[PDB]
Amino acid sequence: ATIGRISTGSKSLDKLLGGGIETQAITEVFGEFGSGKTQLAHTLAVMVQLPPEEGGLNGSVMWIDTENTFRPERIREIAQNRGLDPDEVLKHIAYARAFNSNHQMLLVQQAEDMIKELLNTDRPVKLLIVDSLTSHFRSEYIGRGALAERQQKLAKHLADLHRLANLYDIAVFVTNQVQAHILAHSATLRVYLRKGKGGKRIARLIDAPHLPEGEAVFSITEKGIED
Amino acid sequence: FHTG
Repeated sequence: ATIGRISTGSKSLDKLLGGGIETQAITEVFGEFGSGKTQLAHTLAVMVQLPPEEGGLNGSVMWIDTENTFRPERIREIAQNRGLDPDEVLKHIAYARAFNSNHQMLLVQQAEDMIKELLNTDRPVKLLIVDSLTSHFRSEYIGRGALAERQQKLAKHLADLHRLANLYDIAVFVTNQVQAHILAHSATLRVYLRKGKGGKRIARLIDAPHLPEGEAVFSITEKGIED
Repeated sequence: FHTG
């Protein structure tokens, strides 16, 4: 299948991403606490529901939450300021909280049922969000021997997600909080996000030599994000 | 998973 592209709301970021975040791919955004990772997730959960000529995929959303940071009223606000019905947009987001990393892994399996269910409706699932991808794994797998073990569990989790993305033509979007490195990653595309002067947000592609050089810059607004 |  041809890949689809979901607009972020930012023309700058869209150009950096070559039109938007891709289906049949896992896109990881990573950065420090407060850089706007969860805002980008909220914005995409609306943008994907737009028709294709407005940058969306007429799609449904599934959302796995590990830090209780999902905000339905924020979805409503973004939808409202982009011309969409707030409650209809919320209704097309299926939401689960992952209790721990093991539950998080099972939920990917659980998600496939709804993905199958909607596949030939007018609004198939087109976006699967995992926020945070790594927080449970960080907290549970720690100390001597944990590096190998945690990386193995995470790779397995990511493989499950890659399968859904490829099998059902879905964009997977995941967040990862970073502080201080050198660890392997298996996301299709990695985007480094940081908060800059005057509240602007700046995004850069990491280890993507064949993709645009440069940084995109946007603001967090009532429309989600915009240039 | 739950709606909304």
